[PDB]
Amino acid sequence: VLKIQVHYYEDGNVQLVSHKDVQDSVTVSNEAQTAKEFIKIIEHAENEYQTAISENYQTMSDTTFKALRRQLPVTRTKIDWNKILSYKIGK
Amino acid sequence: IANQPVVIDNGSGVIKAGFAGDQIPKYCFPNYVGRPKHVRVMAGALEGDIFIGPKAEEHRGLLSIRYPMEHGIVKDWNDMERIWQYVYSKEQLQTFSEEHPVLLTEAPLNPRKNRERAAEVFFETFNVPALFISMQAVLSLYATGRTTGVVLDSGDGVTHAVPIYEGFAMPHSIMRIDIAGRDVSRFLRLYLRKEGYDFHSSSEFEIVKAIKERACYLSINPQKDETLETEKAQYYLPDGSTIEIGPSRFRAPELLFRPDLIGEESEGIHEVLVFAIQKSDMDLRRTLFSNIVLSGGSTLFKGFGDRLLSEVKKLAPKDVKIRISAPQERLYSTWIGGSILASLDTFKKMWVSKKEYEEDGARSIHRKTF
Amino acid sequence: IANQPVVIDNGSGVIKAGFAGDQIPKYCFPNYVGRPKHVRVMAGALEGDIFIGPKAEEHRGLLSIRYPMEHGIVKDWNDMERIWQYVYSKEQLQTFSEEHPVLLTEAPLNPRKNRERAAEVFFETFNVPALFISMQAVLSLYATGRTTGVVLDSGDGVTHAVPIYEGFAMPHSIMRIDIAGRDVSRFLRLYLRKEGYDFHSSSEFEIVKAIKERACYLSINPQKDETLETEKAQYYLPDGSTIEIGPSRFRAPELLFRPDLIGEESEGIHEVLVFAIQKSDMDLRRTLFSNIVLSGGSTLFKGFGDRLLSEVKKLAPKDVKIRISAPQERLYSTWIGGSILASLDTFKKMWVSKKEYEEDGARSIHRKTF
Ligand SMILES: Nc1ncnc2c1ncn2[C@@H]1O[C@H](COP(=O)(O)OP(=O)(O)O)[C@@H](O)[C@H]1O
Ligand SMILES: Nc1ncnc2c1ncn2[C@@H]1O[C@H](COP(=O)(O)OP(=O)(O)O)[C@@H](O)[C@H]1O
Repeated sequence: VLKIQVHYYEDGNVQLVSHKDVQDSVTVSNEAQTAKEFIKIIEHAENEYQTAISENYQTMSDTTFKALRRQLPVTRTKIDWNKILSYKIGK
Repeated sequence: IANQPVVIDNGSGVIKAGFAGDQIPKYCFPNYVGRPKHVRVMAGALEGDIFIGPKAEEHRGLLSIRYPMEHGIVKDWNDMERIWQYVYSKEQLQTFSEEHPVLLTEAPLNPRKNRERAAEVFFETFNVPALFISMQAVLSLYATGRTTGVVLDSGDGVTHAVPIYEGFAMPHSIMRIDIAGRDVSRFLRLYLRKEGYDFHSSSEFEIVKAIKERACYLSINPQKDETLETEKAQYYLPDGSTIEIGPSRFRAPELLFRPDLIGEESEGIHEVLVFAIQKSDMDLRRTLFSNIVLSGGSTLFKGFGDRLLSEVKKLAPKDVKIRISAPQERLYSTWIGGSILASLDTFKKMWVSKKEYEEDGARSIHRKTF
Repeated sequence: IANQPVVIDNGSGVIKAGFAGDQIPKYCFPNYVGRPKHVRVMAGALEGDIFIGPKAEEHRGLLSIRYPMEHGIVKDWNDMERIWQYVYSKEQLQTFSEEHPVLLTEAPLNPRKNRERAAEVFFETFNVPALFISMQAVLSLYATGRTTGVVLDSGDGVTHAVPIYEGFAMPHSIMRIDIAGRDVSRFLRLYLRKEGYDFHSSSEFEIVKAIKERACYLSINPQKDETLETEKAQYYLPDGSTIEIGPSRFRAPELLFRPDLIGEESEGIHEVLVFAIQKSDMDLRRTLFSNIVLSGGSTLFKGFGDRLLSEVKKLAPKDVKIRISAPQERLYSTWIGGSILASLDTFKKMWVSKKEYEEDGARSIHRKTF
């Protein structure tokens, strides 16, 4: 299991919390090979992890955090308050 | 003073008029001012010397016709004042401009000076109690009953695609061209000269429009029709002489899809419809593709919708459900929605009153429209 | 093979070129490929049919201009290859690509596929001995003579605020938008249609850029300018007809600060500048505020720097010394830095040699840049 944690507390908090559980099957051969095989598994996993942890969040969080609340509305126009207070919808 | 308001749906080719809450515009006539070419020697002649509506349609040959409107933008303001005065006069409506509030229409992304000068005419020359200007795409959706969807339109002046989502007309995704029915009729006239039969006079121009209305179809594959040889179908003029039209009938409405023919690098109808959907947001695209509404007279060509479907299939992303709906009364779709908008009680809030115009001016008209 | 290296400063709007260790770029021309709209009937016409640089600027009206590069991301690769070939050809440089090493530039945080395909073009199609891609902000600081400071820039494609402190370009604190001069020119074009004067053609598009360059100013208080009525100043087009510009001139460059007006979510130039300073470490913020360098053509608006200073005063913490410095030649700031970087003896170590590229591939290019 592979857990990250980051915490920022200036002007309010932000936290990164994470983990990856991995189950793998390896075959023993030599001391030089088993030393360089497990490390290789860790190296690729932790890079793929950091890669996903960095590259998915910079883009996908921006879009999923946006799917919850969008940066501008569905019109892409700042909502008009005068319009809201003197318009009717429906049938 | 809250009388039954008048809905004047302005158009470059045809102008529609009538009262609020009706099923159809009772008063539809072409938007031009015919004036006599020849000299009047004999007494008991046609009096006035300024012809609008059915008199002008009856006596085309006498009148040097000239359109005040071009691409949804009035050039001749004195002529539009005479048309609006004729609309309210006893020959059509039989009412006063002083009593009823006015619903007006215009194309999107037009000159703001023309919108101000329109308001000046309705408030000062006519004595209107309250005015309101609106879009064509918003009204067409009110007529159908829907809220969401794209509205492709093709009148005589403008072709513009406006995407709307749940009663929110998206301003930044409004696509527009100055290629439309009048330009197709002008392109047909130029093609008929290449065939043989020329129509140079302004009264004689409406024969080309009548040929365009009747005998023009949009072929699905243009390259296949170009390789094949046409049949040369006939058409009888108002005189009686025959005209073998030939390949000009099918190459004429190609202008709307291929604007490179007239000599004007524009997008075209099908590209405008795709561009309007693409400029709008990712979440709304699939709903906008499913709800595509057609209106205007230049959508009434044979196999227009079938060609517009094929062009969307070519451009748009694959495996998406396309649906180009079209009402029965496409010519009057914009007026029906205005009549519905006028009949609703909320119309009182939206309009610009005469008192509010006198206090503020043009700024209040710009605020209330958007 | 260590000959005098060439510095090709890329850009969506304009592309600069010349030799290393020079004061000014001798070879500046706009980055586009003009192609003939009209039919060449007469013998002894313009030969070639693919126009780049001053010939295209001279013969705008004939050519359908199209840009290969939008937002620092090339769309059409064949067009950029023709532009780079025109740069190296006898009409501009009068040199071979085989002799001189190459210094390329790109906007930060771009797609890596385009950077790879750029390198492929320089190593394979041209036979370059050594290539090196670099940042624009790093070069602009080398041109000025500082090491510390933020570099706000605004070309035709990209706007990006890169903070650097004593030769440490922080890759993480780099902010970027896809909003710049081209989008301001497109937004001004849209406003001119709202005013009345429509420009749709590709050759006619460069008149809007010329109007944007000449007749524009950024107001300090936009709400105060909105309440007041404008003067409506004039400007003569290349033809001769006069145009009253009106309120479009001052509302057009507001796009850079308010990105919501075009219809796309972004931070803005002033926010990006504050944001680049905030993302860096706490101890280095006050030095980054003191050294703010401007660059690019879209920073040349009247009262642009004054508006940037006011926006920083509003957002940033109080009682901090703000200083937005700028060079005299803001257009050629990045190229001078590249010419300085190329003239240095260190330059031999940084580059990607042709032998190293043939052995490793794209991975060696990704390693050497960062
Ligand atoms: N059946 C038809 N086939 C082809 N074109 C038509 C047909 N009916 C009308 N038109 C064209 O469309 C125009 C009418 O468009 P209209 O719906 O009134 O739009 P607008 O209100 O914007 O003028 C006419 O001038 C005519 O040239
Ligand atoms: N004096 C000026 N005022 C306003 N805008 C300008 C001015 N000069 C150039 N521009 C705009 O800036 C662009 C040039 O910027 P530039 O830095 O050369 O772009 P790039 O960084 O892509 O090379 C032009 O396309 C033009 O629209």
